[PDB]
Amino acid sequence: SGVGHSTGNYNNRTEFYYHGDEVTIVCHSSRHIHLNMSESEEYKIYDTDRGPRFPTDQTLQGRDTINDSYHAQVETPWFLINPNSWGTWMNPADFQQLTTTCREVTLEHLDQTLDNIVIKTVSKQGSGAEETTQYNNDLTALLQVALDKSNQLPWVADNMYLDSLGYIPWRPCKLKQYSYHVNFWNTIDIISGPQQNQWQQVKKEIRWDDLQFTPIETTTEIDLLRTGDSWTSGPYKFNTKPTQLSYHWQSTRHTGSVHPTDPPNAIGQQGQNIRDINGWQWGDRSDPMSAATRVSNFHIGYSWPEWRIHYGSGGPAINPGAPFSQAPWSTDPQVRLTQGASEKAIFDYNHGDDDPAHRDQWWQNNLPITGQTNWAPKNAHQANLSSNVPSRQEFWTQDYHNTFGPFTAVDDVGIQYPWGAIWTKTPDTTHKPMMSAHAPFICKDGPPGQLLVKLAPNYTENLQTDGLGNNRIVTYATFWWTGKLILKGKLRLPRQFNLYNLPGRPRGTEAKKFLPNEIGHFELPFMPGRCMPNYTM
Amino acid sequence: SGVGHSTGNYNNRTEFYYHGDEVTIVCHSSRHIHLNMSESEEYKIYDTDRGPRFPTDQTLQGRDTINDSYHAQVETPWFLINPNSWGTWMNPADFQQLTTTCREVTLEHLDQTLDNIVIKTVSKQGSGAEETTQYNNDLTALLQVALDKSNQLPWVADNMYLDSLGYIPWRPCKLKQYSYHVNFWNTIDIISGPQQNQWQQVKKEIRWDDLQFTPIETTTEIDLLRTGDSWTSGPYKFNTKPTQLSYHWQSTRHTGSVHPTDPPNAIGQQGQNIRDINGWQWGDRSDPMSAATRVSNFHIGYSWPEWRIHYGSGGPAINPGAPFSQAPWSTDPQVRLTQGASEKAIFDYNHGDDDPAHRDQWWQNNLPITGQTNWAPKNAHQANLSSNVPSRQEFWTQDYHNTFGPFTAVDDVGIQYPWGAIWTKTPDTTHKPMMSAHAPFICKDGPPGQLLVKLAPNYTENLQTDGLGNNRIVTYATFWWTGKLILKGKLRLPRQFNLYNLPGRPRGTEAKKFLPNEIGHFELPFMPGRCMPNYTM
Amino acid sequence: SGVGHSTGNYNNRTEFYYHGDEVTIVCHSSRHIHLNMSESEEYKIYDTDRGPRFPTDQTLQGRDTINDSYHAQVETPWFLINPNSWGTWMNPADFQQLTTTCREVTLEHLDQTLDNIVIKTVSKQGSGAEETTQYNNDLTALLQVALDKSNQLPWVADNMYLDSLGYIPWRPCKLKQYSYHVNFWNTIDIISGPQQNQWQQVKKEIRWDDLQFTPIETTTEIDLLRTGDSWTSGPYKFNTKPTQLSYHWQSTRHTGSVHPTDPPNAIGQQGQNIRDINGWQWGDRSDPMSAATRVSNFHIGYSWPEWRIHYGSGGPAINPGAPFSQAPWSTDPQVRLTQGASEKAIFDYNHGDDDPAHRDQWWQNNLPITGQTNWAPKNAHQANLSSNVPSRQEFWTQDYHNTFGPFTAVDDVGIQYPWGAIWTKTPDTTHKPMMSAHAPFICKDGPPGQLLVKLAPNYTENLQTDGLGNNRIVTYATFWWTGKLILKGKLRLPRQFNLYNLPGRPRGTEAKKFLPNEIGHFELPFMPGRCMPNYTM
Repeated sequence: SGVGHSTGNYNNRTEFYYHGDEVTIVCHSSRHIHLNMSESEEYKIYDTDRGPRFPTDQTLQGRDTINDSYHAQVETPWFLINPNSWGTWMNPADFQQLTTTCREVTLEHLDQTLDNIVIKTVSKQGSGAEETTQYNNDLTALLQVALDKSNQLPWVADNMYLDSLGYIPWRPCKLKQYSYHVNFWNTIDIISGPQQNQWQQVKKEIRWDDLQFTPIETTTEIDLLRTGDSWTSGPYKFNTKPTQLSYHWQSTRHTGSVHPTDPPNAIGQQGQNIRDINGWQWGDRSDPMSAATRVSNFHIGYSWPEWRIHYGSGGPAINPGAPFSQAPWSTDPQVRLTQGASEKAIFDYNHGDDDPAHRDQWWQNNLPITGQTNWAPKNAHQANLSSNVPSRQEFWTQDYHNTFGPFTAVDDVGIQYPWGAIWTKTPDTTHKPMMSAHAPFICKDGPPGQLLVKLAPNYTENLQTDGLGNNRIVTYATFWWTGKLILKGKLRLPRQFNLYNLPGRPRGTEAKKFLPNEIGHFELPFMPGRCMPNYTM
Repeated sequence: SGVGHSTGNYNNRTEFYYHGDEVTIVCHSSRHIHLNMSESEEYKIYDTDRGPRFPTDQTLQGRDTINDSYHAQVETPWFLINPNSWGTWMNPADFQQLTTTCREVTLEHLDQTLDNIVIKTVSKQGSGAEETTQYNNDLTALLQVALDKSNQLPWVADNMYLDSLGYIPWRPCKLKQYSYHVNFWNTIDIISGPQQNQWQQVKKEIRWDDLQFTPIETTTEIDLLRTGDSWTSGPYKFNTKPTQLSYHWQSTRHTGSVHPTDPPNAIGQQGQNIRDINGWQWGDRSDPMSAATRVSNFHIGYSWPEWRIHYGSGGPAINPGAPFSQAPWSTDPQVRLTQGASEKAIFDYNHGDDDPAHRDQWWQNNLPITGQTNWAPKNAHQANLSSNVPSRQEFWTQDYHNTFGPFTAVDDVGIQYPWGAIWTKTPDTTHKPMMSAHAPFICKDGPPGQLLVKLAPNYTENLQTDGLGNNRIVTYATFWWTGKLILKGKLRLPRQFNLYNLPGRPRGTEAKKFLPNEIGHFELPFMPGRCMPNYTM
Repeated sequence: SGVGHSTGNYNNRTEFYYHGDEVTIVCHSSRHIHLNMSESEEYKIYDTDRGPRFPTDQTLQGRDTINDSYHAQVETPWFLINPNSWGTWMNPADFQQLTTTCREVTLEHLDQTLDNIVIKTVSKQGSGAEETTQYNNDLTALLQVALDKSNQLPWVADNMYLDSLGYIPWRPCKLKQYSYHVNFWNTIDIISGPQQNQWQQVKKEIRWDDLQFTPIETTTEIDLLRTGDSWTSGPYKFNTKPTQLSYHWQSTRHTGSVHPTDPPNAIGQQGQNIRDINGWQWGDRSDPMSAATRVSNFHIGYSWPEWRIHYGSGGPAINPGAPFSQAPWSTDPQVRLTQGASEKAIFDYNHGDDDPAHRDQWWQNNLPITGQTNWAPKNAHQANLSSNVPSRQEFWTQDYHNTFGPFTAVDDVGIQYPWGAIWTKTPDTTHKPMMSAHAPFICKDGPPGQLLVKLAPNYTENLQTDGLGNNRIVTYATFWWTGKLILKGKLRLPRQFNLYNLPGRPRGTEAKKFLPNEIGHFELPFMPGRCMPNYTM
């Protein structure tokens, strides 16, 4: 190109192609990215404060230790571009088209580019209120671009902390610095002290002798780009497995053969369960034949120590448990039952909040997903199962056992449209996780490479080793990210006689939200991604 | 054919073909099926009573809520033919041949037909004790036949409720109507009230806005058959995995290298465990070297909250646990220990009971399967494992934890000959069950399609919309189902020097049972299907 | 075939095929039809009573003369099978699939058959309460089948009077006799008498000298069918034009360039219309430049003498006017404004009512269709249009003029799912109608031929010319109609950023309707067929 030729165009429109039972979705996305000169040109390793609302005393007996943010990390001068959110890609009407017409979807491949690089230096004349800023584009300045296609850098592209390209095509995007954890010990003893009601710090430190420090420079090759230059990543092919776009309402009581019933006679009458019937029960039960004790081949859902806080080497964390809905147990609407492994997105103006300077939030309670719902305290167990009822003993109620086992069938959450991550890195361990607690797609052979960008340091006349920022000219860049990810769906067709409830906005919400304001402010709606019902087995 | 030509024959004999280490079993089965005019020509959706022996009060503190039969369902006018039981296929001597000569077996493919359709209308003349019935075959009447080969209907072909073609070749079979569950909430709180000793209904209702209604007519294509007509399903090919025809007696103490022992000298003496030996223990143990604390690679069996009652969206159900034998713990014969995930078949005259008007029962306690036996209260855990014994603390006994994990190896029940189901539908969920609590074969790609039959309604002169059965002529049909399923076994050969105990009748039983009576009444014997012992590892 | 072979099968399932922007919908439908012996074997010509609720006096000044049912007709012994309703074809979930995924649809071709003919004679023995009916199938009896593929018979297949094959696949259908109007004069003078407030009959008579009588026998060839016989119509190809599956919200004030506006500043402020602007107005207006008087190229909608009663040769009728919504004018919900050329379906158990012995009704007020809404009394006209406002004179308000003209653009109603007709006969006149007030498809070259059926008369031993029904044996038939119509849609894709409101049940309704009952009773929902919004110009 040159100084005066643009190196790319803008395509943010998505494509649907229906042939047979297959549906190809080509999602185009384009962003205008504002980049600033790095705060420091150096890599920094440091630990942090314990975080806000962490206990300084034992008044709460240490139940507040779940508010630990403590950690250690390497501060990279680079910046991360991840398009790892749904909604960086599709608009609300495009995701509605996806989930109405597709029963499941996969990731096919990903492309992305960077072009129309503009680097400006900001100069100031005069002083005081007479100070005048001038923005001069530096035509010979460089932008540094690193993509690790070999996945040799630590992966932090999880959309957690919602650091991702924004969801609204016409607004500018602003990157966050690339940073990763180093080895540290944070171990908190909540059993400490007499009566074992006190919490105590055991070890909180950076672990230096075991630590790993990998810079971007010695790891991946870096492209240096002027104004007339562009960058393409090349094709990336996913290998994942499809995600279900439907939700399952069947429990193990909704599942198999139906208990023999005598039909009702008139419009007010109910069916009657037949008393003497033949079939397979579990224990010695031969007379009750309760549909409850009917033997089945599998079991849908499992119990857990809901809100399991694992106090590990790095600190307390949550061990999630299975997703489901508390709607069958809900009763009072005011009380909010979080126990279905619910999640909550806290988001901002670029990520689909209408208000600048304040953040909005969405608690996904997973209401459509029932039949998987297992509240651990509601369960029980008996010593024996037979024609006799056990006594006060022989019967236990509130336990909180993990009942995951070889016979259980569960679901995952699925796509969570605006704020949910798309793919995920697979942990490199002897036993790889069977499924993911958040991201619908697990990458079997390496996640899409991380695109890291940096402005090359632009130095003044004098260069002093003692100097940091006083030594470089104040600089910023704006450029354009474009990307294309392609999806493969499977055509959804009616499986029932009656009308479906088709995808749409969340229940209590209206449509004046989600539409631009007099100032241009609007939100993106939550789209479940498991949308319409389907049979399990 | 025509009115006066028969459209098929009767083949109920089974074939064994031995070539090399492979053995092909071709099971032929033929049934004479009696069908009646549907009670109603319409689809009905209704819920039921809570069931017999369900509590109307809190006297039992709500431990009787396991007797819940409540549910909701769509009443289809159609009728189900499922040959999904073992024993619809093989007679007792044919299944003995299978389990003596085969170490494992698979399902190969299934064929089935319907032919020799006979439809009669029953007319009555006179009134009172002079009333005379006449049975006239209606040559132009139709039989409706629907097979869903695409598995688009809810699957209820689980042989639970023993609704399946009968086990005795020369007796007539009688179908049950096809029915499936709809979406309903049944949630029972057994923690309710002060002291948390009371039970309460939370939500019991049909869930209408989320409900799915699929008729047979809008789903699958229906064949209309006269007398001279027949129906073949076409070939169905299973893809499953083999089932083990042997039982495993080895626990993790029966498994690996043997503790070093000094042999006995004379006929009364025992071996002595050598005191100072070298090897891998678990904790700091270096001196005891108890075979108990020898490290092993795996563990055989797992604990569970035996008789786990999961109170889910549809109601309470049992979360099974692993099958095993209580025989090592049995002691007193009178007490019946159900905790090995035992099952009980309640069956009737056509399904292998000798007495009409009464039902017999068989409690399968799984006695041969040991080494998998884990009674959860009998276990323990310690804080540390070392050359020292822990104190009163540091040692816990009755826990009921699920100990299934990454190192565990377990079995399933296997074939349960007369009353057990053969195959099963795989639940459509993110995590598919690792194995099945009952049916020995899991269908990876769709279960054999369900054959639904119906008599077309035969109407009188006048047709009134207000009329139901007063509008159609009283009609019934008899026809002949034939089917062929083929099995692939692997030849069993002696692995030991000493004599085996070969398959036969259950222990306490005699042979005057299982043989016809002066009236022709007899039972079919339970055949374990895991019959002879084998080594695990 | 023969007596004992069935001549066809049952396929009621619908198919969707998506390739590119084209979508083929193959609708299969199958009905079980109950036919009775004709009331008379002869053609009858007669006139009727004036009808219920017609005035016998002048108390209402003759405004009740709109309740005239009077007419004359030829009574044919034959019976009509018309599948001319939407909903004879698709179920609610299949029509939802159509209107979500298609922006417009055409009719492609139609096939239909008749098979599995069963003819029974009913005999009675004894007398009194001892009387015994016997139903004997007469194997040599005939069914008469006439299809006029040349459209030489009068066409009465308009689904008006909802005489059409039923909407529920599993219920029996019952035909109505074929009948058509003859030439009669009915002329009512509502101007009669002094003060012109009285109504009077002018001429009410059958017009015999001009009358036309066409039997089925001398017109079309008739097929005679035994039990082992079937009938296929052959292919019929439609030539029609597509119907729009979207509704238009734009009026002529929603349409073109927008009035110049000064945008709002903060969240509560509104835009301000700019005062001095340049553009094309209508009259001498140069200063006001009201968006109202902006010249436009076309005009959307037209006024009418709403509820125009044309007193013609055959009697009073309604001259419809354009369809639109009264929702912008609605205000009070209790008052029901009918003036948008609304329609009302009155239907019964087979046609989608849940209650037998009572009828339900649906008033289609066409609420989504706005921008076409022209209430004639709300309009006005002025003498001159200029910078001056006219006086009390020069301005007229309540007029009721027909404002249809050369510049107007209007819509039609579109598909009305359960009860609406599909196609229509084109009147043979010098000026053919531009569009249709009800049926979405006008047949340019002949409507699908009318299928007329009749049982051949089955006579007793003696045949007397004086005898009518006393001469023929009491007979009825049941048989099976199958048909296939194929549609061509155009793929609907998102035209907007925000979420659509997707097709579903009518607003105030719940889903416990539309789903089967404990007795099996349910309704079919109204599906608009103009479902989602779209831009006009």
